[PDB]
Amino acid sequence: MIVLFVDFDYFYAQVEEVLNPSLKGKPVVVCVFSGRFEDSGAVATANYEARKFGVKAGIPIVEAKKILPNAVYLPMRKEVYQQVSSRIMNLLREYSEKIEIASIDEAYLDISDKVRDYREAYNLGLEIKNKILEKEKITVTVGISKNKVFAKIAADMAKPNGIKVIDDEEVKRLIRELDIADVPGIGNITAEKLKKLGINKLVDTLSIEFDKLKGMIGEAKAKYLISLARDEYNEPIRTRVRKSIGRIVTMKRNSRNLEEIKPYLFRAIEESYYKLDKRIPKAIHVVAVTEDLDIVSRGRTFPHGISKETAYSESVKLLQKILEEDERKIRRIGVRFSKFIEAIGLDK
DNA sequence: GGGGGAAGGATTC
DNA sequence: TAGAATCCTTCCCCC
Ligand SMILES: Nc1ncnc2c1ncn2[C@H]1CC[C@@H](COP(=O)(O)OP(=O)(O)OP(=O)(O)O)O1
Ligand SMILES: [Ca+2]
Ligand SMILES: [Ca+2]
Repeated sequence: MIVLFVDFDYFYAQVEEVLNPSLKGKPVVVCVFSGRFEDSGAVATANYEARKFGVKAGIPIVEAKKILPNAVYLPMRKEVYQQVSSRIMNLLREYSEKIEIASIDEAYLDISDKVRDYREAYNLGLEIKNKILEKEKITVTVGISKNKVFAKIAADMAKPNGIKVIDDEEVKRLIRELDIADVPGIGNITAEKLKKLGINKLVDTLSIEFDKLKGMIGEAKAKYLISLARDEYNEPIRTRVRKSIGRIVTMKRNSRNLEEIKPYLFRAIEESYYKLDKRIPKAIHVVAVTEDLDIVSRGRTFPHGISKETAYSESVKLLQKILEEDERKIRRIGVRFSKFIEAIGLDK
């Protein structure tokens, strides 16, 4: 198998640059303004000019401005980025029918039927980069290898505006030398659980007792890492199906008052129904974010689709259930719909 | 901030 | 070698 992974560079900020070329060269910071107070909210993403100085996805807007007070701060326009994204994804389908859209700015292509070696792979990766730049004026990074995991790793090492092949030999090298923290699916919590077991590299997973590894990180991640370390990871390129659609809104103040919470919960419903488009959910979950930023969830599955009116009445009953079973104050409130009428995937 | 999947407990066959 | 499928909420990751 030969996988070609495409990752659009600093995507949201780059789209803003395309729509407003005067922004080119300047630090651009795309933000999610929460509405609590002035510049409350977080950075969604920043271009490389901003990131260079430490302004990155996840930091408070307040903190970003301390670092770069003169950067351009823009509100996230997801609808806009989604349309640009859709156009680029359509362009990629012209290079392979075996395509996996992993997110708004990431897609895997199985080009095993298209190319014979990694030299032609690299060439095809150049063609794709060139095509996206000419049609949309978007630069991307291409990662190429024998599977999805290493194709992603290649892109991670080569971004931005890059292209990298990790051949069979380099795959073996990385198994020995790559910090296991840099493997997709291993976040800070898993990395620390692993380090306490003495696993720092993929190769280390093969010598540790399996039940020790499993007990610590779960059977799934254990098997996953071992399959990688054995150079036997194979996961096919498959069409991802949206399984849930929702919205969580931040309230003006923390609250356990049903009447004060209701309007926010109802706005989340309205937005969520808009997003659903033609999808009809059979399941609804109310999701509360507590004052200490914990997450509490209660849901219901119906043997039928949920009308907006049923969503309204059920959501209150579910929020009442949360209020009863958790004494903490609620900071954010929202709703998530799933179990869509009519096929495989499409719900949870 | 949205959203997917696995962990782990409970249920039921 | 081994309860195991399934449903539910929490946990963890990532984009
Ligand atoms: N707190 C948050 N709020 C909203 N969206 C967030 C977020 N944290 C992350 N995201 C989302 C929004 C953007 C994305 C950030 O992840 P990458 O850095 O992988 O994507 P890109 O921006 O293209 O940078 P490049 O790929 O060139 O490194 O995740
Ligand atoms: Ca990207
Ligand atoms: Ca990591």
